[PDB]
Formats: sequence, C-alpha cells, structure tokens
Amino acid sequence: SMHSDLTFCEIILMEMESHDAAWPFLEPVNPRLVSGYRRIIKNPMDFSTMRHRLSRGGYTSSEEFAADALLVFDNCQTFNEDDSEVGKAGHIMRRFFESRWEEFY
Ligand SMILES: C/N=C(\NC)NC1CCN(CC(=O)NCc2ccc3[nH]c(-c4cnnn4C)nc3c2)CC1
Repeated sequence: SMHSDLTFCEIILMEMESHDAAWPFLEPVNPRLVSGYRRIIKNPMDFSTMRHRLSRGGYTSSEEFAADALLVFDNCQTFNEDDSEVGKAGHIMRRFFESRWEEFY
C-alpha cells in the first residue's frame, strides 16, 4: 500500500477532487456520455484511477504520481477546445495542481 512519504500526494489528490473544476476528471471518461474519446486518447487518466493506484502502492514515487496528474491535464488539452467547459476546467486544475506541488517542494 501507499508509503507514508507520499501522504502529501494523497492530500493534493483529495483537494483536487474537491475543487469546483474537478468534475470532468473525477472518473474515467465515460463512453456512455462522451463519444470518440479513446479513439484519440491513448492513455486515459482520471482522479479515481489515481486515488486507487496511490492508495494501493501503485506509485513508488511522487514523480510517478505527478506524471499521472499531468496526463489528466495533457489529455484534456488534446481532446477539448480551450474555450469549452471541460477545456477551461483542465486549465484551472493544472494551475491548482502546480501551485500545490510547488508549495510542498
Ligand atoms: C460539479 N458539477 C458541475 N460544476 C460546474 N457541473 C456539472 C453540471 C452538469 N453537467 C453534467 C455533464 O455534462 N455530465 C457529463 C460528463 C461528465 C464528466 C465528463 N468528463 C468529460 C471529459 C473529460 N475530458 N474530456 N471530456 C469531454 N466530459 C464529461 C461529461 C456538467 C457538470
């Protein structure tokens, strides 16, 4: 399971999930609601997947955790227009994540 040295990542993820702009990213992009996603996006990522990977020992390091966070935001900018609701949310969340990351380090 998660090593205690990564508790700061667990907290950042919890705070991301609680944010106003997190709604598009809480769960895997859902084919019932969004068409054509995996056609474009080779490596989907979302906060629930991250939460499980982190809590069960799937991230050895904070760098691996951060890489998945950035994958959420990179996928969002690949799939969505910048002025779409989801596109705007991705930019908000990237800034929020980077601020919290820099605050710890
Ligand atoms: C906290 N709730 C908010 N606060 C502003 N507003 C909601 C209002 C209702 N309504 C729902 C909606 O639309 N449910 C479909 C859905 C859900 C998750 C998605 N995730 C992506 C996505 C991720 N990456 N690319 N996409 C295209 N599309 C999604 C579509 C919008 C949210």
